[PDB]
Amino acid sequence: NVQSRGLGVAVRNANDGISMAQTAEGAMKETTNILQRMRDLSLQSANGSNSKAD
Amino acid sequence: NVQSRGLGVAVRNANDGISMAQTAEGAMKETTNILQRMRDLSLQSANGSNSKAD
Repeated sequence: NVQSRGLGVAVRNANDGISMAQTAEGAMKETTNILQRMRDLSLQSANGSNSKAD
Repeated sequence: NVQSRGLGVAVRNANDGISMAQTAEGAMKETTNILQRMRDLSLQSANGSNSKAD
């Protein structure tokens, strides 16, 4: 009975861990997409055609 | 006759001993009922998921 109840809260605890992991993974994509945008536009700026104002 | 009456109060005697045995047992099941509740929520609070306020 102790083990059965302990497992009942154990799956709850791992559900909390899986929820925290995916919520950090949600902010993971927002960061990765922003980083990709900087890299893409850095190549755009690296071209010598545009002037300093651009 | 002495033995017969002595046994008669002896059945009453051991029945009283039985009665206090079950009264203690009645508080026994409730005592372990709280202890199981303590242990289960201690498992719940052992995660890093909850903060200090929880």
